[PDB]
Amino acid sequence: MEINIGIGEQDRAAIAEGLSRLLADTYTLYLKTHNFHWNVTGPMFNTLHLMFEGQYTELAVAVDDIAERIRALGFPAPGTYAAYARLSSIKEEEGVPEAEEMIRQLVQGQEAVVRTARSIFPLLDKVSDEPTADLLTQRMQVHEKTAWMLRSLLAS
Amino acid sequence: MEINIGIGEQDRAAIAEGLSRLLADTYTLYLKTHNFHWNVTGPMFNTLHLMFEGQYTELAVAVDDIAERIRALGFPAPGTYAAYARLSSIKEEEGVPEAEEMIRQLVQGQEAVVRTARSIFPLLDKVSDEPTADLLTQRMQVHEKTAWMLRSLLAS
Amino acid sequence: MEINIGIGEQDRAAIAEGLSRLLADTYTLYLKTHNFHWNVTGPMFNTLHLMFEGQYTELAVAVDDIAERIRALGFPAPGTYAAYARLSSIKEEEGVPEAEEMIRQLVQGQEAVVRTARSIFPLLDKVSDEPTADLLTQRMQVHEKTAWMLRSLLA
Amino acid sequence: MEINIGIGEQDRAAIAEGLSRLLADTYTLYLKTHNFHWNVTGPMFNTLHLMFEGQYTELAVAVDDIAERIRALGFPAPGTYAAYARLSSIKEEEGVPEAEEMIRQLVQGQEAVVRTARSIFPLLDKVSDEPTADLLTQRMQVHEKTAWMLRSLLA
Amino acid sequence: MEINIGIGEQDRAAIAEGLSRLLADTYTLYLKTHNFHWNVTGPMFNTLHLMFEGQYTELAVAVDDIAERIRALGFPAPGTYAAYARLSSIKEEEGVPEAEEMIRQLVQGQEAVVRTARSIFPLLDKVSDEPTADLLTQRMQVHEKTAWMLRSLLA
Amino acid sequence: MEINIGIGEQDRAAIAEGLSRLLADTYTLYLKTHNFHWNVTGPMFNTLHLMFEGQYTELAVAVDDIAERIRALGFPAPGTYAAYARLSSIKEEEGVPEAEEMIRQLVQGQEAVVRTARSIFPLLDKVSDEPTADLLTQRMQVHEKTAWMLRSLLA
Amino acid sequence: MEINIGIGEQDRAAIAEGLSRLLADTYTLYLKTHNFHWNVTGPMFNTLHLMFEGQYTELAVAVDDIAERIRALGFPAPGTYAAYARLSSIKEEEGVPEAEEMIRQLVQGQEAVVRTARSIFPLLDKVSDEPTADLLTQRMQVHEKTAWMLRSLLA
Amino acid sequence: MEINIGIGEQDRAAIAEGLSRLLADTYTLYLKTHNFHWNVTGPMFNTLHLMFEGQYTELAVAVDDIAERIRALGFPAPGTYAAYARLSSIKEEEGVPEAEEMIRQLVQGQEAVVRTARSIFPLLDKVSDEPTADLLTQRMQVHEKTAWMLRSLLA
Amino acid sequence: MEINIGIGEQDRAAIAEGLSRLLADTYTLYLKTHNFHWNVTGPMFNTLHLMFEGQYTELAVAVDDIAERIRALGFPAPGTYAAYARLSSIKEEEGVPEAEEMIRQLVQGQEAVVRTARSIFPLLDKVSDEPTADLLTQRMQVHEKTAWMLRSLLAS
Amino acid sequence: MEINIGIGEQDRAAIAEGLSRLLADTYTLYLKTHNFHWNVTGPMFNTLHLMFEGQYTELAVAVDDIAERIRALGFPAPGTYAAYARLSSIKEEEGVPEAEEMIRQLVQGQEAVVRTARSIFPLLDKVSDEPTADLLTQRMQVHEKTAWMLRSLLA
Amino acid sequence: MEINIGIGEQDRAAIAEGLSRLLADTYTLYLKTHNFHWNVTGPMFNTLHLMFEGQYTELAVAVDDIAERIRALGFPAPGTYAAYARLSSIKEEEGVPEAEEMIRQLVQGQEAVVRTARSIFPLLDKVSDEPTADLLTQRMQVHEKTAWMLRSLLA
Amino acid sequence: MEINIGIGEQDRAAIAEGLSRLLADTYTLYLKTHNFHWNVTGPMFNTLHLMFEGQYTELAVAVDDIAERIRALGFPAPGTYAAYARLSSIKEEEGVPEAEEMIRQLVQGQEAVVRTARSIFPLLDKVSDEPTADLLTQRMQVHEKTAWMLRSLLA
Ligand SMILES: [Mn+2]
Ligand SMILES: [Mn+2]
Ligand SMILES: [Mn+2]
Ligand SMILES: [Mn+2]
Ligand SMILES: [Mn+2]
Ligand SMILES: [Mn+2]
Ligand SMILES: [Mn+2]
Ligand SMILES: [Mn+2]
Ligand SMILES: [Mn+2]
Ligand SMILES: [Mn+2]
Ligand SMILES: [Mn+2]
Ligand SMILES: [Mn+2]
Repeated sequence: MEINIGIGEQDRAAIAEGLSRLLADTYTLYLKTHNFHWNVTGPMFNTLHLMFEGQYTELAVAVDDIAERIRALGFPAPGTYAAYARLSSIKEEEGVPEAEEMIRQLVQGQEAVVRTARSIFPLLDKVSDEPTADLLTQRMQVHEKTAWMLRSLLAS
Repeated sequence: MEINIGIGEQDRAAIAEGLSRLLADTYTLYLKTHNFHWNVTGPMFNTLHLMFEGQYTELAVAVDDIAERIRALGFPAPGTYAAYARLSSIKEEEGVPEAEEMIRQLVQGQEAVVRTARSIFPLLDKVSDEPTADLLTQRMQVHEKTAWMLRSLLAS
Repeated sequence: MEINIGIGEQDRAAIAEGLSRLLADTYTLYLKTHNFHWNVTGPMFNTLHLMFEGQYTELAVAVDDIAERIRALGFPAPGTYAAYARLSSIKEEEGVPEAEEMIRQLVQGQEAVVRTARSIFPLLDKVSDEPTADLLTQRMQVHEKTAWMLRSLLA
Repeated sequence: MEINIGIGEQDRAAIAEGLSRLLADTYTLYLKTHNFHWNVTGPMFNTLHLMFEGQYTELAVAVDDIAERIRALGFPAPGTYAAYARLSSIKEEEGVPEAEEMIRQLVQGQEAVVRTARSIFPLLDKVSDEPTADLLTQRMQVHEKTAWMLRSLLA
Repeated sequence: MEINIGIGEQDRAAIAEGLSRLLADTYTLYLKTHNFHWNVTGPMFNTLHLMFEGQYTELAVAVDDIAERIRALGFPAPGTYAAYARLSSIKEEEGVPEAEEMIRQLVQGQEAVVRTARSIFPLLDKVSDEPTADLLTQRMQVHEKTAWMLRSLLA
Repeated sequence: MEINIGIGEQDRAAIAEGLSRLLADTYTLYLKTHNFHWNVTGPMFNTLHLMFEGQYTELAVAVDDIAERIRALGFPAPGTYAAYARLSSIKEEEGVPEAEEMIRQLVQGQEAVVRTARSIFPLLDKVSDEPTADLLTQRMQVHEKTAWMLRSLLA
Repeated sequence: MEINIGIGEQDRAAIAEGLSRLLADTYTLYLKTHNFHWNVTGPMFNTLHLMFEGQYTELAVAVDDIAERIRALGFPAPGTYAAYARLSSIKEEEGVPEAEEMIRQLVQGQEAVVRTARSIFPLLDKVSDEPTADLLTQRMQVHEKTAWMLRSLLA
Repeated sequence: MEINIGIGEQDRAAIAEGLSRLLADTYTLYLKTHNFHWNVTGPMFNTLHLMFEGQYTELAVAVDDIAERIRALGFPAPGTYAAYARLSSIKEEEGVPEAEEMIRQLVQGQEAVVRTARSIFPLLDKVSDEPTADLLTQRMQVHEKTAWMLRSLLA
Repeated sequence: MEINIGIGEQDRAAIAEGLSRLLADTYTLYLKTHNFHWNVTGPMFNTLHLMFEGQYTELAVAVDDIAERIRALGFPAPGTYAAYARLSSIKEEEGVPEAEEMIRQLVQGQEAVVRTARSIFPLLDKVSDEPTADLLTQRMQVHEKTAWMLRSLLAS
Repeated sequence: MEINIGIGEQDRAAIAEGLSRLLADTYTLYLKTHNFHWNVTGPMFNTLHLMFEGQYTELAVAVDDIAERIRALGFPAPGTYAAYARLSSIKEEEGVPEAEEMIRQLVQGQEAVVRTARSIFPLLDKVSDEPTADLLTQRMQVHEKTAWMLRSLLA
Repeated sequence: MEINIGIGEQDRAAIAEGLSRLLADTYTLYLKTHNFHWNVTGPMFNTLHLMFEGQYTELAVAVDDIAERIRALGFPAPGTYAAYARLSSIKEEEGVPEAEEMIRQLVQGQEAVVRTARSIFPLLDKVSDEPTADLLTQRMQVHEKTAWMLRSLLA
Repeated sequence: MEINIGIGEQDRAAIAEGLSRLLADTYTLYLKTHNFHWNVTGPMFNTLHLMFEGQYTELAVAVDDIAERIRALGFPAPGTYAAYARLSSIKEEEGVPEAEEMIRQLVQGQEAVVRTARSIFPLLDKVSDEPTADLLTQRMQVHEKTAWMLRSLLA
């Protein structure tokens, strides 16, 4: 059945392309957070195990909301290692860094996602897509909050 | 007691007029969806009965939220058959269509509400009512997501 | 599939027609109650706002149970403004009455549903349909209780 | 301790006999519904696996409610394969029907129990046993609704 | 405001009177079960302390439902020691019986409520007060069930 | 088994006697509150019906707790219309006052229970019984709270 | 679709056959427990009525789990009076035994399931069906624990 | 660690300054609402006690949400009587006014927070901070809705 | 309508006055703890953010309980910045201290409330206002427990 | 950091010593209640297994609250076999008594702990330690109630 | 701190290696299931969207359990696209297959995890790592059960 | 009543001996963890007070499960300081060590329970006591997981 939601097909394709990078970034940050949840050690173990658990649990929900916005725009949601490797601007950590470096990478991850969200608004303006803009706004809120909580641990 | 929320009375009345049409369209969709929930048959009965139940439940809450924004703006919320028939842009189904045609009508219903929501933004531009804009954006989000779920059923 | 529940076709039809009137009254009362829930003002705002909330919430469940009794009997459940306007015995209010007039209208609404339910028992006796008689009994219980709470506000 | 609930011992024995057949039909339908839940296949697996689970779960409670009404009347509740095979009017399915034949057998199961329940209201009439009449009424409402949901799948 | 629930004023007055006696017997049984919950002793303490708890908990709700049916009919609900002793047909226990005698009195108490309930159905036949008839049926069902559970301890 | 809790038989018996007046006042206030819940009318119906419900709900748990302190002290908990009408200092109301008068009686009822609890303290300040002292404290806290909420309605 | 879970058709068939006996014993025990739950009398009514409720509630879940393991192995799950009566090793009880004999039979029921469970293990080692082995293990744990709680009543 | 969220430091300081006045007005209204909750009296006591309780509970969460947006922007959240008295645009009530005047001041208070929220938007246009805009929008929605509920009490 | 709860006006007023001071210390500690919850940083961010959250949540309920005892005694409960500044004995912190100083101040705050509570008892002994006595006793138990948990963090 | 709760070190060390015996009694009773829960047999198995479970569950919480009041006072909490063995006035039971004797020993235990509670109140008076006085008062309330329920089994 | 759990470093490392492949397969099945949840269309949208939701939700918990078992063995858990792609035996789908093909791949994906689980058991036998054995057993049980439900949709 | 679960009395007694040791190690760890929960200090207070709370809460449930496995085997469960101190292989700590030494001891407690569980397995091979093997497996899984979390804190 044809889609008549007030946005033409190529404009929807462009928004979906942006949301696909956002999904890729969000999912890469999900897996990294999950990874650090399992692997962190040192005297901060209990606090960071729990903190990273709260984060990966939140991100798992965010990946589902982003992917379904893509579907609501009429396009397939990417969901493979190859697609996420290709589309993600966040780099993965292949080793087991010290707790402090883990916190530092996650701060940078939050901020990388904010960057990707900001990059999509020029498009939404010209095309007019308030739901997508509200989605990006919610992700920016969560990641900026999460970044304050993470960097606060590094404060002198 | 005089209302001092930063919007003049005739501008509030224009917004309320717009939200009254959105409320009638949402209410008409609610009862149609409820109707189809009762009356659908065929091998998709269990899945459509449940699916339309989720939708009518969500719309029941949406009708209350839209009505209460009208009240927040200092105007009465319409709430009769005659007001909704007059204000709605969606047509009712008096008979019992096939399940496929139920699904198609509900897809068109989602899209009709999105169009009514959009028609209110030019007003909100000129006037400046962020809460109402957030409400329209939420309804657009729900209806565009529901449209994807409904139209997926028809894919061949 | 054939319907073999011990009630014949014309009989089920006549019961369904009675329940359609009850559904139409119940649904009209639901919307009137929803409407007064939004629009009531005055010093009783908070209690009436909340009380009309409990009522429309209960009525929304009752509409689903009446509708689905109609379906168990083998007939489509009506569900449009036109069908309810034709079938319904409750006069609609297009303005915003004072709080005490809203209460009276709702009392009269409760009693209209009861009057419609009572209107169906003569048929049910003849026909024998204990589930529908029990549905009508449950609705009469609710509407009579709700009528006492409403009219109590007017004393 | 003697039982003085306003119904004599042989009248209670007779109500217990009717309830014992109702219990055997309800229990046979419970096990068949449980069987079909486990064994149904095809594209309707997810929807029927779930639907038959709602039904068999509802029926486990019904068996306990019927059986304890028999106890309330002063009589033992039957509860063996042999007892239920003897009292049941519902035929058993020893194989694995296609999904549609499962839906159809279960519609007829619903209508069988309603038949058994209807057969009992004469007696309860004569001896004015209002609890047992309410129990039969609730079982009929359930099975008639279920039969509509089942048969809707075959339309 | 006028009461127009389809039952004239004199008929409601008489049903209200029946229910007032049902309420007094239910409340009296309520306070006796409560009394025995506190006061039972012996090797059955745990079983009966808990069993009598479930019973008074249930009856507390029963008294509220009965009283509000009276209110729905347009009449004040009695609720003093003096009204209940006058209206009650159950006699209270001023002492502290042995466990077995507590059980026997509670059994008898269940059957006394069932009796007061049956006393009422005649007033309902004339006017088809189905809500009240369902209320009585539910109380009869609860007390007949509880009688079985209590009397079972004496076998 | 002998009760060895560091309070002597006569002293316990004197506490039981005081707690028994507390129970009688609490139970009499419970039933008065219940009564007024059912019977209040007027524009404040919703607020008072709900307010009195919360009050009566809380006292029912309190009667159980007062009564079980008496049993902990080795004595029977009173539980009859006669025994409460004797011990209670709450004048019962046999008719249906105006809502404002219901509120006043209920205020006085809170104060009555506190007056009784206070009367029991001399006895406690000669015997060492911290649990009974804490129970009296909890009741006074609740009834003084309740009295403020009640009297506020009258300002 | 072919089944490739690492066990070949014949072995899956042999394991499903043992699980079918386990299902039958478990289901028969379920019904006998359900039966004794309804039918026990005497001083221990309250305690055995609840104890047998807990057990049959657990066994109803167990029948589902065993049946679905049979489906996971690729075979249909038996589910008729005739099929359980043939496969079961538990003797049914058509009467109403005394409370202690009900306990005694339910003890022996637990031990017959264990016996059946143990008979299946030789087969599983051969093919290393670990999920089936864990299933048997959990049922044995539950039945051994229930046995202890039941026989404790007879010490 | 450097803050790289796409907003410069002085731009963040200006947003934080605006949000610090939003926080001060929100906290001042929280406390005023809490105060009126404790202190209101008259026949509306029950409904305003509860309504003001809904409001202060919601505002308590709002104060935490606003303060943590400030922290997300990299600045300290104000949290003293002196800081809030300096930054607040809302005056406190030091006495105990009549219920109507309490309602009037809470209306004025809702509308004061809306004006403060509105005042911050020009900054967010120029700078680009969508999260803060969404926070402002949610506060505006809550206070405008609450203003309707409150002022409806005065119609 | 009169108040006859076995205590006279002049005595209730004296108790209300002492509970007014308790309310003011409890609120000032409430606000201080909330402040530290938002504002604490360092490697202990997570544990202290969470710990101060539990405390400010508890204290919010205590202020409601103290305030309504005053009301039960027949007097208006104070609730303004100025009323609490005047009546309170806790020193407010206008800055953002290091985490260890935040802990130390919150210990002192616990003890300050206890000190205020002890000072009221004499006045209850005369008239046997047992409810107020039990209220004080409960606050003392919470604050002394909270003080132990706080000071255990400083131990070396 | 220094402790300044209005109670000097010597007085706090004396209270700790008392609470340390109360804790060793409470714990010893906790393990003994726990032990009898596992090991009781006979026809009261179900009722006592469940009664002892409720009791030990309660005692496990009480041990934590006693230990942590000892930390609030500024002293370590004992927590080993040797410490509890040294401090406990509760005699341990190394075999498996019969149910009646288990009931007896647990009644003794409730009363032993009440006795230790009482022994500490003089200190608390001297120094005014109201929190610890309320802890003891709560233990005594629970143990005196529990003893009533246990000894009731022996009547 | 040294790891002394009865298994040496080299053996723990070999098991960790095996569990790393189990993690990779399980995470790959996780993401594919998640993908088919978003992307499936056609008449089965509603049932498959929900079924795949239940599956991916269960696998999210499973990956956490397998990861933490590797950590309990003393080794890092892998957690990157490259590491999972290297270790996984499941082939990713880069397109959007038809619903039936999605079902078919999810069946094979269930069977591939079982295949990997089986391959690990020898290394466990030679050292008596019973917790890892039980983890593998639980995964096989979930996956064989899920394969039955999936393949049933294709009959 | 004889015990017939497939294991001889000599064998069941030997298994109950192994589990008595396990029960003793588990209770000893339980109390030590509970002790450290109360007594730990320093900058890790909040994290370790919480972590040790979760651990003792879990071990308290574990002791009940191990005790009741012994009762399922037909032997009494030990439960006194002297029985546990005799059987326990875990050396207690009578002082208050530094937080890090508390962690290290709790690591060794975990591994000591694992050591005792492993000693028991042979005796279960000879006999096929599957429930007991699974209980040990579960305990091993919990302790080896808790060990990783605890030793992680020391990295
Ligand atoms: Mn989803
Ligand atoms: Mn609403
Ligand atoms: Mn429905
Ligand atoms: Mn039952
Ligand atoms: Mn009521
Ligand atoms: Mn009780
Ligand atoms: Mn199932
Ligand atoms: Mn916060
Ligand atoms: Mn409050
Ligand atoms: Mn603790
Ligand atoms: Mn985890
Ligand atoms: Mn246990």
